[PDB]
Amino acid sequence: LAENKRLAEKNREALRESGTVAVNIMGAIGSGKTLLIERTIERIGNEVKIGAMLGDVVSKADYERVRRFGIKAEAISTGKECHLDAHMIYHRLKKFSDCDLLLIENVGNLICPVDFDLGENYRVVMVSVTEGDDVVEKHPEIFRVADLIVINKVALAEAVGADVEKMKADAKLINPRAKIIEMDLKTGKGFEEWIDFLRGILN
Amino acid sequence: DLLAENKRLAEKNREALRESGTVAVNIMGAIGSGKTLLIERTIERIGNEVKIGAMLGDAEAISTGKECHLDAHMIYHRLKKFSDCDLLLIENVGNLICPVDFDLGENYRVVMVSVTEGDDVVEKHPEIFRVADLIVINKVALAEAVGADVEKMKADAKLINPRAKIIEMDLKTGKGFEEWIDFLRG
Ligand SMILES: [Cl-]
Repeated sequence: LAENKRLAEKNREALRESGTVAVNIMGAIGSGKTLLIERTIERIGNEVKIGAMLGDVVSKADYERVRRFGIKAEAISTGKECHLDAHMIYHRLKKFSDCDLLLIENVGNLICPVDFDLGENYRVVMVSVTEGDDVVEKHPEIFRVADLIVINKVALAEAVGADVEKMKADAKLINPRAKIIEMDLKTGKGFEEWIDFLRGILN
Repeated sequence: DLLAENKRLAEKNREALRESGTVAVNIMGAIGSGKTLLIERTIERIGNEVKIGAMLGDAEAISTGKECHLDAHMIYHRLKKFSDCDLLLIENVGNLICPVDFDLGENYRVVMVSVTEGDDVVEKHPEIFRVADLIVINKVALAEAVGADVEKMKADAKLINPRAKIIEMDLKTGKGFEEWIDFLRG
């Protein structure tokens, strides 16, 4: 962790020098990190210069979709690690020095990323209701580090037997300071709130 | 899933171990929990009655490379060397988080925690303490001199992991070090 902390500080300073705001977006595979990133690019990509670093394996169609908006994007090679670390992006940040907002998609995992500072400005932790409504209480460590917690695909809550209000309450008990958004991209629920949070951090 | 390959090598590991009669122990705990010391004093005690192989994530050292945990693949390469061992003692990285997801193919899981890590270390790390078969609270004799509520640690562990066995241990006094043997023995 010592070498990570060192590179993490360098990533943070470099991000400060360029005025780029970086968001470490964590969550299990299927939590919907990629779609949220695309939808974001689609909504404010014209007003705001966005970079994307994708640390989950992304399909070809999704790579086309993100790159289609002329947005700078790239797969992060994570090799054998169950999480990103400051070293993985240390040499990549320069290519993104011209972005106002750098969206960093972490590995699909709710455990390993806890202890790794990437040098980011904000941490988001995404969870889908399809993961079970005890997923927050099962993973206190990761939910504690979040500045914003996204409970996702809520319009499927009933269908899957998941209790959204319990997920919200467990999140708040574990992390009293974090903003919490209940989100369903299909129905647009929570999206404006998400965008508003991004505008807040860029201004 | 992303652990698909780890699961594959874990089964393969779980086979080689069984067919060789070798029993493996995943030993987890913080960077100072005292895993190395327990292993030494384990070999010093019953290292004459049974053959003990040792792999250090922190007898041979395992290079974890860029990872924060051991994975089944690191074990798999070196398993042949220990096919003629009664007991295999695997010392995982000094880390209470990463090792949670990673089956190594082992028979038993132990998590060691020093009282010098705080009396809420247990409650802060439910995920790992939940996979333990045995939990070792170590250096207990320093609990008072450091202001750590040992009874709290236990309650937290029992809440999170009822079926797990718990031992209070201090090697400066060989406290609990004997029931640790009673455990291995079985
Ligand atoms: Cl790793």
